[PDB]
Amino acid sequence: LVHVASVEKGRSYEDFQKVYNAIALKLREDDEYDNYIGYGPVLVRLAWHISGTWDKHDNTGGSYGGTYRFKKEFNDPSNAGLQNGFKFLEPIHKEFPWISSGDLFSLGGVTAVQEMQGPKIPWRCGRVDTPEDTTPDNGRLPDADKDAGYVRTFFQRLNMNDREVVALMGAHALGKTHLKNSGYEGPGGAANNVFTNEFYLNLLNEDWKLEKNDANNEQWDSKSGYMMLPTDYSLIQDPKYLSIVKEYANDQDKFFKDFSKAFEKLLENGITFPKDAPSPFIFKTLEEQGL
Ligand code: HEM
Repeated sequence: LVHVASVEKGRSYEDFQKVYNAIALKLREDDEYDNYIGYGPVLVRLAWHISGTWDKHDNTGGSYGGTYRFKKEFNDPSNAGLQNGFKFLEPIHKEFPWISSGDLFSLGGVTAVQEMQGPKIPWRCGRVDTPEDTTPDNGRLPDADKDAGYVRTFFQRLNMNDREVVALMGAHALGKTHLKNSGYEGPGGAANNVFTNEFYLNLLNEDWKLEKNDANNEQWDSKSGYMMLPTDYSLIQDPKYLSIVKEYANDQDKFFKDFSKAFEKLLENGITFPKDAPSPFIFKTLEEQGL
């Protein structure tokens, strides 16, 4: 199975910048969502979940086909809560019907990271919607109740190595767990709608207590009111992961650089870009445009 990127016919950088801008303007407007967190975090999670179904062995799943629009994937228990992100993007898709679903969902995540003062993430167009029978079965996204070995094995299916895994997980500074979605409750830190290296600082510096939550699942809770999933906490239990956590806690700029690469890689897994395709786009923030 090969998925060749095909640029939406007649579109160029400036067209996609307009879509970016619409997402960013709506992010600015809808600031009350989820007790004033806004939609940034859920859009990042959406972009990751539409990408994280990829299987490197047969090129099934991944962002290319936009298959989250189909009920089997939309209703995956692992995706509970992401419907909020999909509903946010609906008026954007109405305004720009020419964009593919996979391009829109992935672009929502790039837009969110940048508008939350995160790193620039280069982004490529050309994902093409595929039919309902190409939707991956449920069960391809990761469990939270597991250890470092599970995390490492899981992410190898996505061709992610240790540095990429640790960098990607820093997105857990954003937003929060919600008991009704996932059976976990609480934020990873204080700055949960501005992109920073707080996740790593908190892993290393907080006084964590293992507890059961109200859904009877184990999570690690701090005196400050923060939480870590067992899979988050595993990054300071495994010696290889711990070394990289310390690196990112000490150097936010290095984290930003590594996250940007890893996140682009995640969003592009499964896609073959013709050697003549446009170079990756780097979108201007609203602030950079005076908008
Ligand atoms: C071992 C891998 C991972 C596991 C087990 C995991 C698990 C979870 C869980 C259980 C939630 C809470 C969902 C809810 O209750 O609403 C969550 C939220 C979130 N995840 Fe992950 N995740 C993983 C990796 C990632 C990656 C790679 C990213 C993106 C780079 C990511 C981004 C996010 C974001 C931004 C939220 C906050 C969503 C919100 O506030 O609505 N996660 N994750």
